[PDB]
Amino acid sequence: EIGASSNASDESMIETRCVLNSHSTAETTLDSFFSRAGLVGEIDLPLKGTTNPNGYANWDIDITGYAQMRRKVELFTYMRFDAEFTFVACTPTGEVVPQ
Amino acid sequence: GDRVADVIESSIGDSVSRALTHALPAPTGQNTQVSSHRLDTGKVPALQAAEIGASSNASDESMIETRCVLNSHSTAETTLDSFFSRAGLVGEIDLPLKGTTNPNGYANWDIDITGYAQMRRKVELFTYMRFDAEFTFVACTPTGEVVPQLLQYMFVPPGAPKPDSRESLAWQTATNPSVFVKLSDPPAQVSVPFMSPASAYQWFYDGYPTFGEHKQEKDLEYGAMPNNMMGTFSVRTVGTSKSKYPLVVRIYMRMKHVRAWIPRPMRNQNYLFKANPNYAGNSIKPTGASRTAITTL
Amino acid sequence: LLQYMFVPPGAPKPDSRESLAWQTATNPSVFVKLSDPPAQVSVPFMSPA
Amino acid sequence: SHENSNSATEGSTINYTTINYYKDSYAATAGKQSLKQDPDKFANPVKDIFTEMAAPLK
Amino acid sequence: SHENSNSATEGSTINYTTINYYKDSYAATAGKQSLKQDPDKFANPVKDIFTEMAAPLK
Amino acid sequence: SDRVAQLTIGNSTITTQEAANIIVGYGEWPSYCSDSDATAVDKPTRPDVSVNRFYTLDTKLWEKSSKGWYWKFPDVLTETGVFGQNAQFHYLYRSGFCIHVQCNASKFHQGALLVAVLPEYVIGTVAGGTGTEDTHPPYKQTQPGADGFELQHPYVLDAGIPISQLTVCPHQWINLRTNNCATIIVPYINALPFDSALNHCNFGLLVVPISPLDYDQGATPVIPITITLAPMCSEFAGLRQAVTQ
Amino acid sequence: GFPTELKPGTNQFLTTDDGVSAPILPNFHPTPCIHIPGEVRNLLELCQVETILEVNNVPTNATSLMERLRFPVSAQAGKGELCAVFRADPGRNGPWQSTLLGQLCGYYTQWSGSLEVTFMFTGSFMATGKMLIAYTPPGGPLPKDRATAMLGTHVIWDFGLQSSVTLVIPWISNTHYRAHARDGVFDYYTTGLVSIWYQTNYVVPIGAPNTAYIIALAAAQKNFTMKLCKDASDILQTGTIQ
Amino acid sequence: GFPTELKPGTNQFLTTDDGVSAPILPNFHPTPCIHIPGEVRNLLELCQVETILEVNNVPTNATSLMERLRFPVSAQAGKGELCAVFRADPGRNGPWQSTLLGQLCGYYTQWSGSLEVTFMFTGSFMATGKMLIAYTPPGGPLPKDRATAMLGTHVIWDFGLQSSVTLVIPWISNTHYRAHARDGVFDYYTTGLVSIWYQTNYVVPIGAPNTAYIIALAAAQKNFTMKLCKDASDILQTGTIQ
Amino acid sequence: GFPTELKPGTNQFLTTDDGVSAPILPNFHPTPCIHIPGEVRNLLELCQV
Amino acid sequence: ATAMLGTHVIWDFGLQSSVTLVIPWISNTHYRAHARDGVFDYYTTGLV
Ligand SMILES: Nc1ncnc2c1ncn2[C@@H]1O[C@H](COP(=O)(O)O)[C@@H](O)[C@H]1O
Ligand SMILES: CCCCCCCCCCCCC/C=C\[C@H](O)[C@H](N)CO
Ligand SMILES: CCCCCCCCCCCCC/C=C\[C@H](O)[C@H](N)CO
Ligand SMILES: [Cl-]
Ligand SMILES: [Cl-]
Ligand SMILES: [K+]
Ligand SMILES: [K+]
Ligand SMILES: [K+]
Ligand SMILES: [K+]
Ligand SMILES: [K+]
Ligand code: NA
Repeated sequence: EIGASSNASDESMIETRCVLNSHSTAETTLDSFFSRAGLVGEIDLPLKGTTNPNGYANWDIDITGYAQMRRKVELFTYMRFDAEFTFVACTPTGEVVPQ
Repeated sequence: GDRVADVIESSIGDSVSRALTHALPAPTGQNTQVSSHRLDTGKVPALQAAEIGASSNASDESMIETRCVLNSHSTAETTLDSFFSRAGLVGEIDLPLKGTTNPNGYANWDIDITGYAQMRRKVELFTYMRFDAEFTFVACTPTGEVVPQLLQYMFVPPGAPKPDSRESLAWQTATNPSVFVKLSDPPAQVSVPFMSPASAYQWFYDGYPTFGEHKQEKDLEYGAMPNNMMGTFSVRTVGTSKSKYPLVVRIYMRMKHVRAWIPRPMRNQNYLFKANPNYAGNSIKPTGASRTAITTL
Repeated sequence: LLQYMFVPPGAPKPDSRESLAWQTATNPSVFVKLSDPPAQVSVPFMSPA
Repeated sequence: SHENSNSATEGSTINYTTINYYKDSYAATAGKQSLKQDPDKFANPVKDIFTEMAAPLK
Repeated sequence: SHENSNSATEGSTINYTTINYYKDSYAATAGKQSLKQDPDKFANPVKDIFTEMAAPLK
Repeated sequence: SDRVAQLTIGNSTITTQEAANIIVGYGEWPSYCSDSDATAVDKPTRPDVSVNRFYTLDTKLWEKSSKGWYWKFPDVLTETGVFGQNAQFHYLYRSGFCIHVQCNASKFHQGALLVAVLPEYVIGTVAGGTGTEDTHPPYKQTQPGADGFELQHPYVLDAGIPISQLTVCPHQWINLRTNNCATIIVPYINALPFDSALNHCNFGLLVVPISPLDYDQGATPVIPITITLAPMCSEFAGLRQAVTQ
Repeated sequence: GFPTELKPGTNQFLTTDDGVSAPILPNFHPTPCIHIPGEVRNLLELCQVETILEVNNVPTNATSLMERLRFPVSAQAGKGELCAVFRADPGRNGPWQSTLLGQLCGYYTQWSGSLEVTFMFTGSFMATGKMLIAYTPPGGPLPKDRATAMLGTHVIWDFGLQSSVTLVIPWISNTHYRAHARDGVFDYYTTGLVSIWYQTNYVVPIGAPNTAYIIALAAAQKNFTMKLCKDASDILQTGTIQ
Repeated sequence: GFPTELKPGTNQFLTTDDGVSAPILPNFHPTPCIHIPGEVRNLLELCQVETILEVNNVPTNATSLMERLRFPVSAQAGKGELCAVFRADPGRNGPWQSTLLGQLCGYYTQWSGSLEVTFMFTGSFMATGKMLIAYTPPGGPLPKDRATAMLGTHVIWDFGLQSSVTLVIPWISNTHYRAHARDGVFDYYTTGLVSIWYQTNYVVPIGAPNTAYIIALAAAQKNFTMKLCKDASDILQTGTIQ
Repeated sequence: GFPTELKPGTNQFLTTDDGVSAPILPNFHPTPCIHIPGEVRNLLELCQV
Repeated sequence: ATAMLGTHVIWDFGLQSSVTLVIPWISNTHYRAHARDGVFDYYTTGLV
């Protein structure tokens, strides 16, 4: 009811041996968890199309369109960071053209 | 507190592994010392007792009259890293167009390097091995041609969602590591750490992964070591429409920073299945060449 | 795309474009495209003499 | 440099000499191993060692 | 080097170790963070702390 | 003075007057698990004398045509004495072993047995003979218990590897004109500090005649091979109800 | 120019590569960072915070979802009856998925450490009782009776002023780390089972409810760590998000 | 940017190149390495361990394969008869292929060093005998009689309490290293021949077997080294491994 | 990555270029060099004969 | 197999013609009275 988590430890609940734990906590830092590139936007530039048949496109920067990335950042209320953006372009078949 | 004598004087709990041998530096082959004739009783280097379990301790010097030879021949090429840090083929993945297997433009490969005999026979010389690795991915069409096609490779650890289509949401890859590369680029290459939950990978596990009755139907699980199961390697052509070209991805692995324990007899019968030592009972062959008589060459 | 492999005396010489020997788990091989610059490597003095 | 001790060989009784450009040590080259050997571990693991000159069983 | 203090983490109570080739620090790598933790902030934010041995409510 | 020996551990003593020294596997003696290698946090139980003692488990008859046998450790002991009970009540186990294989004959008999210890001795099958069927060995062949199991194809150790190279493992020979026993001490071998005594056999013991047994009509024809072994430095953890598998 | 030679890996885009990229706004300085309460530095900080464990993960209709958050106890027949059971595997499908620990766990391939479940009794002040909570390490099948359960790690809980009790699920593993357990060969990594039994009985006087509920809160101990960062098993979207 | 100029070799993938590659899991720390017995550091450690030499490499039917592991001796006519012969070339097809030394040897193009073969007599205690084991350096044809064999390096073995004897095949070569010998011009690298003769006779009293076997164990001396790492002559697979 | 810019000459193979190339056999040590009579160091030595 | 669970000696015939089996004092009481069939079997030493 107090609102705190239990303070009981292994040592006080059972007879324990000595264990020298050298398991690292490094991979659970915020940079470790978040500094992995994920998809946050897709932009189509078709030829004969309903959407962008004019050869250009405007995308309002909002990364909440993809669930994997979104769920991760929404674990926190406020976040401050720098970012590295990578743009992967190709035809719809995954082809590379001299464009 | 301890008061009865047997408790005070006991060795229960000694954590120090008493070792009878130790390593010496040996950068070159041993030299030969000058020796002469010995006409003696009592001294008998040539006579051994193999029953003991040790190899003969007799040397050149004691069996013939030798000269002095300063041997500077190096032992460097026989280190574990020298022997193993050479990239070899460990996997092939097909991505055909009109096909029976992967006609959907993606493929999932369970990471297991026991599908190719050259590499397999080498690592199976030891029971446990711990190492880091460099993986290289060589992609092309079946004719060895290079085409302007973009691919995505993703490492899917156990528990992460395996993609089920070229358009799976899993390709968002927000946490798993993925490599995006063109066939026109040089082969992709990355470094991989030692990932087992155990201190080493083990090519042999004499046991079962779970408790229970080990009835005939769950006998395919004998020898299965989850500690060696690192996950899946997934590849896809990056598009919403089928690729215009059939592809092949060959995976090469180069081990580095290697440690190995418990050497064992080397495989002498053809391999038949991945991670399982079955051999063809009807075709058991000798380890090597044979001859007609023991008194003839 | 081509594969060049050095086969020392005693190693199995490939007998086809699909020979198992191309697994090259120990021999040194070079994988290179014709479109790339010429492949180039250093070789040591290898004679038993 | 100032990297992580990620290598599969961290804590090895033989020291290596490698090259690296990343923060993770397992990304490093194989380098040069140290040339120590212990044949006896496999070739002569007897409790009471016997000499070359003696009769092994007495 | 002699760059600008542009990083999103300038003024952080934990120091990072990064690589950069540009005059703007935010261009730098993620580097290595410092390994400090404060579980109590979330797991035990009580005004009057109680021991492990005691009865929490007395 | 190397031919004579006494092995005393627990309430058991073994003597031999035709020994050939003692092999200590991989050059190291069994030891308890250190606080740095350990990972499980409960205080272990180390029963000592009640479990680290010699148990004589089986006798096989060496015949002029025998192919050889194998036993799996700790499987051979999981149902015997206080050791067995501990192995059943605890999830975790670890220990070394002193193995003493006995076989005597006469100064007129002859033959030689290879006695070796092979870690992670995974058994293979003949794959339907043709090698097209991916069969697997049954539980009774992988964990044969105290009775052990006879090798079908000794030349390849029923696993596609050459018995000619088995000497790369800790071993001794029982060559009748020379000795009547083999003694091998084995430390705990595994890639984990502790493991299940039930699900995993750390090594196998192989006793294989390489030079066939022989003698003239009239000499005692029954030549037994008896297996005696003692756990060393046994430790158990992860206590719950007893389980046999 | 200076002689260079390109190596494999050239031109590839590895999503986890920690490189340097050209900055788009030269000489740009960000808004200063004021003080904001609640900064977190490591996910492990969150894993030590207890969240509600849905031991009662059976009701599925929208109107009864809240019932998953608590399970009951009531007067019995004094035969040491079973109250509830659940697997202790934190990253396996089941009760733990309701916890933040379980969810965070989903972003890591391997974990290691002790766990703890604190049970809070929410019956009336006049209700008394003693329960036996047991943890059965790997290999032990679901205990058939209290006598069998009692042979493993356990706590005998007495209801009183202190509403709660903590059961520690100590790290007892053969390996230093466990991968996520699931049916099949990966059951090799199972943590074991937790079972709750009536030690005596739930007793109440005239005038007090015959049934009460227990709420379970779970978290990790300070020796808990995770490794091999991966994507979670769930992707919370069906079609494109608009 | 900094002026560079690409050189030949650019973009190639050399399988033996010892380079640096981007790490896929940043800040990942591996499971600690506990102590495991039997660590090996150099293949040469293994080459010094004796394994069984199949001098009797003639039987080929599955049921007789075990007979290759030993060869016999029995009472003769006292004419210094020949017991067995074999080439001493360790990396050549023949008896040595049964040994671990021979197999390891297959991964190297060149070798250098002395070898040793230890013969263990497994007859009965009452059997006695003297054998002459000879090593004939290059150029000497297979000895026709014991008198010719006797002119080379040899050991005269007396059966007794010490069951075994060691024949050292000293390194006697024109070159510092030998490549693997085989029929043809590479016979230039042949090591020579080993032949075993009856020096006196196998003698036994009434009541003991007239035939007994000898087991041969072979390994390398401490001056042995190998160089020029290569793939083995055998590839143990026929079709794809499934 | 570190900012570079390719210059003319890039990718060319000049037969007399004295460069560095990847070694094919790591940790390989050659057969020692014994003493051999008649070593020559400069062609000019021969021009005087 | 059952006998083997108690105190024992494994004897090997050879030059030393004899072997000694020690029957160690393992009793609940400091002294035993003479054992015989009946309640005095309480003082029995055991079996060889
Ligand atoms: N097993 C071996 N292999 C190669 N060289 C060795 C070996 N043992 C000893 N040496 C060399 O011989 C010297 C030691 O000779 P010793 O003191 O008689 O053991 C050292 O300087 C080593 O370089
Ligand atoms: C030359 C092209 C450079 C591309 C420039 C990309 C700038 C992106 C800035 C990162 C902004 C972080 C995301 C911010 C807000 C969220 O997406 C949503 N608005 C939340 O409502
Ligand atoms: C971006 C793609 C990266 C590719 C990731 C590759 C990870 C491979 C880890 C190396 C694992 C070593 C082999 C382990 C076990 C054996 O193959 C078999 N399971 C033995 O049963
Ligand atoms: Cl789990
Ligand atoms: Cl050869
Ligand atoms: K610590
Ligand atoms: K030397
Ligand atoms: K960049
Ligand atoms: K690279
Ligand atoms: K070059
Ligand atoms: Na000797």
